[PDB]
Amino acid sequence: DGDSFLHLAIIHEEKALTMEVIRLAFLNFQNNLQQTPLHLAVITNQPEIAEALLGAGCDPELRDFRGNTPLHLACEQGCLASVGVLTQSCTTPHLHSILKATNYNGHTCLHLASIHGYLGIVELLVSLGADVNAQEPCNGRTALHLAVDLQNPDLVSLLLKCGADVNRVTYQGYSPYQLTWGRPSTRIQQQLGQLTLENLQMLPESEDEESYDTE
Amino acid sequence: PYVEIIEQPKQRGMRFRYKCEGRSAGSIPGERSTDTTKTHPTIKINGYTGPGTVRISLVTKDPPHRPHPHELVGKDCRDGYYEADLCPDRSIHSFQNLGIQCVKKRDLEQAISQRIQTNNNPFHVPIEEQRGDYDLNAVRLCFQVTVRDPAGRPLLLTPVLSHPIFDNRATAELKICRVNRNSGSCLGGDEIFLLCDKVQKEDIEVYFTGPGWEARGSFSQADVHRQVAIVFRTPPYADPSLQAPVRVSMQLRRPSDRELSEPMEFQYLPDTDDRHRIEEKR
Amino acid sequence: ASNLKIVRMDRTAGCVTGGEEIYLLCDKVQKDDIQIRFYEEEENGGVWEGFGDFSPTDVHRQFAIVFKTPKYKDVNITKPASVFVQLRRKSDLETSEPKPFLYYPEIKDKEE
Repeated sequence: DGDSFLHLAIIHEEKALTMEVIRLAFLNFQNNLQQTPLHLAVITNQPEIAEALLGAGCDPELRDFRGNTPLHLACEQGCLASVGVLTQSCTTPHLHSILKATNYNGHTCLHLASIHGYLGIVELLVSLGADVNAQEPCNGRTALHLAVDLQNPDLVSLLLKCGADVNRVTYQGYSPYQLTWGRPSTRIQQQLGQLTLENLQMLPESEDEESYDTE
Repeated sequence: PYVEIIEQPKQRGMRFRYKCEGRSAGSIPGERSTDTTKTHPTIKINGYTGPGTVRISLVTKDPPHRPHPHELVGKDCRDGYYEADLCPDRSIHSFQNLGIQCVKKRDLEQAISQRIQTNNNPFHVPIEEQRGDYDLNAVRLCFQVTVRDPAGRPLLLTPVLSHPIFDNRATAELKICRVNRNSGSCLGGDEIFLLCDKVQKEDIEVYFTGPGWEARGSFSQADVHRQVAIVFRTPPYADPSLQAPVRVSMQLRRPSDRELSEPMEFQYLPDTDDRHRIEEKR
Repeated sequence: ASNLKIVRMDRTAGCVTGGEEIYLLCDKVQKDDIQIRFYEEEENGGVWEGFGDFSPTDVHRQFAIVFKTPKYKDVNITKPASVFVQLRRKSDLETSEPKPFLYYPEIKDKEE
């Protein structure tokens, strides 16, 4: 923990103490976990401290040992307040910016919020410019593929009204609907079957000792 | 104005039997059937509700869906298929009774005779589109639903095919070869790649047994990669506030026969230090 | 028959030090005619080439490979670097489509 003149102050809920006001290039490094003070603001769930971005905190990577930016942390923890504060910070409108940033697992802020069913964070994100159809690198799943895997019906109807392409496949060439087979939720295979392309609905049938989807 | 199967039948597990022995005793289970909970082949009509009929015949697995020599048996069944009135009060129609009676190749030339006799050919294919290659290993149920025209004509809806249902193979040896992960959070949700010998995707699962505990790994039939690998997520352990790691058993389980592979140790753990990117005890 | 595609990878990121194991699902491959090639375009036009350490016995039933990431061209970079990974047949040198992989530094690697 290569703590800075703020971690301790941060971890410890303090006033100006945990908010030294200055106002070699004033900055805040990160511990052995690669956490910048701002990450602690989110983890610790104290928006105000984050509210005080002050010197543009880590504007490029600003990541952790898992590859998360503060906003990523806010989205998997589910703190609406932080998503709210960490969003005004005029940097995300840039290129590559957070709304498109991914941790070492290729997860977007949208992905993390979908994984934990935070329907409200998912909505705010897409509203601010997140690609509801962004794909994750392991298998190319979109948040809609994950909602089906997570068997979250509330989540899937919400990705539908946000623009999620019911079609669009995985590296294995499967639509979110093709992932319902073998799972419980009839409600999920009902709100997707209809929408999904006719030939993106059934599963491959033992073809030529392999059986690929083709894409 | 269409029929959609809401509950496909269980594919693997059921053994096609012959008439000589007897009729049967058990019917085609639904896809979502567990060794304790029962379900059945269920359909649902759209844009319509009221009087009508439903015909259910057998047909091949392969594209040229020719009638099949096997003959559904049980109630409301005759000549080889099923046919009964449609309850007018509901739009969902389940079949709690249906049996696949198989024909002996020595008399398969007779079964097909009758098929065209009673002209039981849902997709009506020509007599030249009825070759001699009959995959007696499988079959598919065909749903011929009939109703009324918005006027008066008896509207015959499009025949909907179910997932092929297969016969008795047994016997294979479930073997887990490699597992990229044998440890994860007690809150479950960990993705695990498991390499195994050949398995069938409609008849396989990852059975996590403990002392007085038992759960299943979460994954879709599509997560079974070419019969030799399975990508799934771990179920939550009994104790979600675990303070000390706990070893648990993890194995392959074939539902149709309860067969289980050799157990592989799996160690649940608490979220302790990871659950908050480490903080306590600074 | 044996097309070349990377279907699913249990990890798409790794430390520059290499040695980290990774499970990879794919279309039919022959165990003795396949490799996993890591690579990145360079300033001078050439490419950094790195390979996954595995033996034919690691190729599971023709559709999977348990392998170990190679060491990155520079294990002491301060910011992660994106490269590409891909399969390649030895017999004809055809490759699967270039897939993004992220090598990250190790703030906790050696000395204390």
